[PDB]
Amino acid sequence: GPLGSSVSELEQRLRDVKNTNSRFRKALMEKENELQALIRKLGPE
Amino acid sequence: MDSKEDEERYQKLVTENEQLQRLITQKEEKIRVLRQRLVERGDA
Repeated sequence: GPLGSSVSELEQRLRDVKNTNSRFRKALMEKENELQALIRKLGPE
Repeated sequence: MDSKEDEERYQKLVTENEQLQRLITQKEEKIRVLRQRLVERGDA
């Protein structure tokens, strides 16, 4: 990745946090599915 | 040019990291209590 211009130390943390953000943005949309799922369970009596 | 260019990208992404973790927790927290409210009525 960082062969020049940007220092390796920066970009390695950058790769990490990007993989973090992408994962978190996935989890977050999933947790909305669990959210509605429970509400679908609020549906009955 | 320099690391700054990507570091500016970095600092923005860590910033989203903060909020994402916030919401995942808030949703998860809501999910936790939301179950308890339905279960004690739906299943008992």
